[PDB]
Amino acid sequence: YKLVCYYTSWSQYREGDGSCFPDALDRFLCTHIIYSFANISNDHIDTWEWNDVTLYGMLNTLKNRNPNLKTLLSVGGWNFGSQRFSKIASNTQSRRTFIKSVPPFLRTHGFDGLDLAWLYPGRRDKQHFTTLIKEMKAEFIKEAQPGKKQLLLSAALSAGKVTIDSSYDIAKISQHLDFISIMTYDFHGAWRGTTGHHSPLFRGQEDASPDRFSNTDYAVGYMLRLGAPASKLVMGIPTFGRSFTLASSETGVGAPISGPGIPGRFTKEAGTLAYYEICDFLRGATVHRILGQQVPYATKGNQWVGYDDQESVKSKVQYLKDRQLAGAMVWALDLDDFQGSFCGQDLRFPLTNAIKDALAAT
Ligand SMILES: CC(=O)N[C@@H]1[C@@H](O)[C@H](O[C@@H]2O[C@H](CO)[C@@H](O[C@@H]3O[C@H](CO)[C@@H](O[C@@H]4O[C@H](CO)[C@@H](O[C@@H]5O[C@H](CO)[C@@H](O[C@@H]6O[C@H](CO)[C@@H](O)[C@H](O)[C@H]6NC(C)=O)[C@H](O)[C@H]5NC(C)=O)[C@H](O)[C@H]4NC(C)=O)[C@H](O)[C@H]3NC(C)=O)[C@H](O)[C@H]2NC(C)=O)[C@@H](CO)O[C@H]1O
Ligand SMILES: *[C@@H]1O[C@H](CO)[C@@H](O[C@H]2O[C@H](CO)[C@@H](O)[C@H](O)[C@H]2NC(C)=O)[C@H](O)[C@H]1NC(C)=O
Repeated sequence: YKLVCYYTSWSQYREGDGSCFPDALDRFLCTHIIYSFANISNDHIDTWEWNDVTLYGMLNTLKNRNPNLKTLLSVGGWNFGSQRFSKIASNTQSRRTFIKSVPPFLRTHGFDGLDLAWLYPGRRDKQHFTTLIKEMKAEFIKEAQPGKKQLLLSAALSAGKVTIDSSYDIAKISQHLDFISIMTYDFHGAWRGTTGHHSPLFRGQEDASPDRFSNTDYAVGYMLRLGAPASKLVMGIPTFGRSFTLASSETGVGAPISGPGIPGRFTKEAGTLAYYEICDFLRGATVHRILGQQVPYATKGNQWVGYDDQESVKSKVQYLKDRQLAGAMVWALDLDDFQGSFCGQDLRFPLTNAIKDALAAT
């Protein structure tokens, strides 16, 4: 199986023990590590953080004791916005310049391939997205033309049906991508007014669900139905949780909320908590497994958070294995307990290791 793990350039900036640098990554944990994110300047792929070059190096060194470990540079990302990509992918000159700039940049910097994270092609961008993926792949095949190990091409795709219908021609792009990472988390926005798990495996209680597609099973099944080979499908498993501030004494699923949860000490972003912040939260908290969704949530005082733990990610791995998918994608390594100092044992990367062990298991 594949175990594609994301590392974010901005985690280095986290306070104290939150600070994560590539050399803190276990070179043996994943089969692929994706560095996020690279920028696009003047239609060329470029660096983003002042010291990316230093960090790309730390990351790639990890390949020294581990020859078959693969690294990729992801371009795009949520904040990057879809505007820049569109303007590039629709203009024929911009597309060629961008495409042409990539192989040399990855070779110059030691990367094994490119990950596209265009979030998200508009309804008007569907075709352009397919064209971008097609030509980019041509260029890679053309670059390895002699005897090079061909560069890899992947794309992180939305797990949202609406988005999937307006943005992607799944059958076409699957022909050119080495693998697709479906982003199966971030399903329950706070705008809803109630508690809900952002990454449930299944729909669960029929009348306690908004719709039938804001869950992993549906996203997976749907991509399969749309023509994505199972062998090329990597399933997203989050290592962070989505939090809410409760509005009453009710603490179950669908409980009224007043807004996103209180910001975590290290990630400092309302509505979000890294697994290691969750572990701290769990002390004095009460945990509940959601019967129909196979995932837990925790509540304490006026706070509620839906996340994944050792038990739930193993179930998710069990699920992908049964569907015969290519493996799992993890967002994100720096959100897991990379220190191994916040949760139970002194084990580093508890969630990702659980995923790894499960993918190899029995
Ligand atoms: C069913 C359906 O369709 N539902 C919709 C749903 O999809 C939508 O929600 C969105 O979903 C997508 C998945 O499809 C999410 O994106 C993917 O998933 C992860 C996890 O969410 C994304 O991770 C976030 O990525 C952004 C950057 O792209 C991160 O932003 C960072 O924020 C920090 C702090 O705020 C910044 O740090 C600063 O850095 C500077 C220098 O770098 C430093 O000097 C500062 O000191 C430092 N601190 C501060 C505070 O300034 C950092 O710069 C910035 N990064 C960048 C490059 O801008 C954010 O923190 C990540 N969050 C998590 C969690 O890790 C990721 O982008 C993407 N993964 C991949 C592979 O592409 C998307 O995030 C999510 N949106 C939300 C709510 O976050 C929703 C909402 O639209 O709609 C539904 O309909
Ligand atoms: C990513 O690339 C863009 C250009 O494509 C960079 O440009 C932005 O920032 C510049 C410096 O402050 C501004 O002068 C530009 O106007 C602005 N974008 C435009 C319209 O060109 C951007 O800095 C790069 N991102 C980072 C942080 O490296």
